This record gives sequence, structure tokens and C-alpha cells, in this order.
Amino acid sequence: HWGYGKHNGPEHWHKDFPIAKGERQSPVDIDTHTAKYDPSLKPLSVSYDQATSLRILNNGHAFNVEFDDSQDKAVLKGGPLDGTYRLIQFHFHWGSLDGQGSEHTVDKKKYAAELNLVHWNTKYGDFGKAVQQPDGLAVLGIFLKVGSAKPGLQKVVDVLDSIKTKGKSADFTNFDPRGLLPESLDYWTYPGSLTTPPLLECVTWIVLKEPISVSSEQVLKFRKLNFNGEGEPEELMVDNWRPAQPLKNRQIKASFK
Ligand SMILES: [Zn+2]
Repeated sequence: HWGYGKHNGPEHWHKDFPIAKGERQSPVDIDTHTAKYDPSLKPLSVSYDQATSLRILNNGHAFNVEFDDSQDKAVLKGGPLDGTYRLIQFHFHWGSLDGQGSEHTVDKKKYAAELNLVHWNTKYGDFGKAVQQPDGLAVLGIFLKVGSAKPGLQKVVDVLDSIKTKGKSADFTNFDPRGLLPESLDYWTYPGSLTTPPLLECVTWIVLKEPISVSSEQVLKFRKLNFNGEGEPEELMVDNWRPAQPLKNRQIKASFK
């Protein structure tokens, strides 16, 4: 089974998932100087006031906070998107040290972590069908840098002890994802893919320009999770990020100049 270790890491994925070498793989490095400001890009529309979180789960490679997506409760639209996208879950990628952890990079600069809010296009009926379409998913990428604590992230940090190992989950209701958004919604957008197998090229990436700050103590808590299941040898869950992939035939657009 794939992972992030020396023998089953990103460089090995192509053997079981040939699309790892495809034309629109993520993440990528965002070169702020060659990104084209596109005046036709609309402002993002994030509607999370009716969001219903259900639970948090350690899936062996990250932890996902899942939401009820049976109705248009938490949606994303506008920006470079056509149609409505429902939020299904959010997760993070982090490093063993503060100088690494993000998947996307800005001018080769790596951040301590990266938050991804995953949404699927309602036109397709369910998440499973959406991943098979070129415009099936819309993922919001938000960078985390170490500085002052992020109040809204604390409820997530405090629950991590109960989902230490792979397979564990915990009820996680009434969490408001609006507390994780930076103040500005300026962004870069490009056509890409899922960053973990099956690596399907069904994602319209929306990476926010402005990072959020989290405390050293907060990021430290992420590093206490385990890739392993209970009772097995302990492998700390750190560096669960895939390196930048070649841009190829793609243009990165910016909503700001
Ligand atoms: Zn991710």
C-alpha cells in the first residue's frame, strides 16, 4: 500500500497509478512572475454559514474532518467555476519541521502546512461520479505559516489525541470552517489533480494568496499523529506531502495584479 516512506513514497506511486506521470498533476510550484492576471476571473463565493461537520477520522495518511454533503449546506462557487460545489471534507499536509509541509509552493517557498477544503460539483450527483470528470472537484488550498495561534483551529487540535492511530474516528459536530479562512480571498487557479492516489485529474485548484498563521504548539500537535494502526509499531505522521510536479501545458491565472 502507498504512503510517504522511503519504499512506498511519491516516487513509487507511478507503478500502481500510471496517471502519476500525466499532463495535469498536482501540486505545482506557483511562479508569481509568470502567472497571468486574468481580469475575467470573478470573486470567489464561499458560503459556509450552514455547514454541518460530522466527524474527524485518521485514515492512515492524514486526518479528515467530514461534512454532511446531502444538501447545499456549505458551498463554493464563482471564481473560475461553473456550477455549485459542495464541501465534503478538509484535511492538511504538514512537515516534520517548520520549513516544509505544504504541497503547493510559491516561488519555490514551502510553508509549514497546507489546508485543503475539498468540494464536488453537484451536477454529478455524488462524489464518486465527480472524481471521474475533468471539472468534478474544486479544492481550496490555504498555506499555514508558524506565528501566532489560530483560535479557530484549536477545536481541531484538541481532538487529535482521540484519533491518534489509523482507523480511529470521533464525532466532530458544530465545527465552523469559516474560522480557518484568511481575510483576503485573492487566488491563483490552475487545472490539476488529486495529490494522493488514485491521482485523478479532476480538480480545479484555487490556491489562496494569503496564508493563515498557526502557533508552533498547534503544528506540534499534528506531528503526534500516527500513520500506523493501534498496537503496531509507531510511525509518526509527518511529511505527508507530495513534491511539486511539472507544469507542462498549463497556465496559472491570478485573480489579482
Ligand atoms: Zn490534500
